[PDB]
Amino acid sequence: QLLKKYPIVWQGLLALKNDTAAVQLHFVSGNNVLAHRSLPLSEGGPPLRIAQRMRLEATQLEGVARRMTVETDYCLLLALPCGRDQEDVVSQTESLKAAFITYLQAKQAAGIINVPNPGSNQPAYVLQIFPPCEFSESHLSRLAPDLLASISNISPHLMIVIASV
Amino acid sequence: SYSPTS
Repeated sequence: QLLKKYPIVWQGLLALKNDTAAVQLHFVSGNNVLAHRSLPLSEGGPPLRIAQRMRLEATQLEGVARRMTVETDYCLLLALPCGRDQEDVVSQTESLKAAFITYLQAKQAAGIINVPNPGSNQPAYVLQIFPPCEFSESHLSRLAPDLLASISNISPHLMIVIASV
Repeated sequence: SYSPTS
């Protein structure tokens, strides 16, 4: 595949309400250090939980694009399903489709995860988790058109924008 | 701005 150009930098579970999904996060563009710094340990710990959401509307999306203009201040990741065998993969993929993509599209929202530094109740990083949508297609077309062509309307996925705040 | 999930 072409997922050697977009290496896996994190592997674990996402959570949303009472649902979970096993994913691999592929580095697309920006500053990979933000992924290492912002994402949790996945050696059996609690899942990465989406407990907030942001509307997919003009000023919200402008704010996300704002942090994406300099390569050191953001990280763009692509989330794809994974599992221990084909049967597990189908089930994890159905979870991603039904409990994450369908839900966020129906609410017209991106997931939001604020990541604090220990000792500070000010957010250090924000994870912005998009379903396939006009915004993700725009930026994936700009930054990784080969990757977008391989997944668009073909493979369920999420786009994750990590911003240091 | 944000809002909490269910």
